[PDB]
Amino acid sequence: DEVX
Amino acid sequence: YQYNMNFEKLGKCIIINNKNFDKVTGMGVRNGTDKDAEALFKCFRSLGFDVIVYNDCSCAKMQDLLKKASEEDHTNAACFACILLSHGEENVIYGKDGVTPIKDLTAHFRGDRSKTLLEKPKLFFIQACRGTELDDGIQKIPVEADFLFAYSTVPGYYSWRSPGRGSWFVQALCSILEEHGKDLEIMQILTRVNDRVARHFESQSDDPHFHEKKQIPCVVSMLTKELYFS
Repeated sequence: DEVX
Repeated sequence: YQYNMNFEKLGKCIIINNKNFDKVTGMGVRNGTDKDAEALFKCFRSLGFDVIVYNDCSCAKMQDLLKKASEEDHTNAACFACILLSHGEENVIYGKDGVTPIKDLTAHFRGDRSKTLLEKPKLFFIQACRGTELDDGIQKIPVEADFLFAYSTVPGYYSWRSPGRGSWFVQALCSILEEHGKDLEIMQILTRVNDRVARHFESQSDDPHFHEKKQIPCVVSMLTKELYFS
């Protein structure tokens, strides 16, 4: 997972 | 108690899809954002919005897109929708070149500024970070009226996106809309999106600091009636  | 949907057009839907940023911003490529956009494109189209997707915009481009859109003749439309996919900080979204205040993008549609959208709902769905906090989880018409902001996360928090499936908020929002978009009121849909994201998603990461985090969206409503896309 990546965050924005 | 329902918004009159009797217009030849549901309304315009602007999807700003920012994936690649200028190195001066130092923001990373948002993998999975094209999937979100395409999905969102299919959903809102199904709902009957006339959607147009704009890629890697810059702050000015964004402000223009919105200023111009607010300047069209919305007399034959029930509402207006705008979806923002990008990076972000508290109160601000990232253009490819920097950051612009969401307040500026939305103000164009104020009652005093978009008379043809007056008394009509103006919907903005925002997928972007709002800070760097992680949720660990636990086991006369007012000019500001008729707006609704469906944020993907809460003020001060990160927003999650899986490179291969898209952002949680959009995966959720699309499954819900696909199945209930034509039969449930907007608040019901978003409440279900709220529950879907909270219960069905949990970050997977190699950085323990970013592992197993949770997320809850945030809906702000200044609507004065119930909205049914039907």
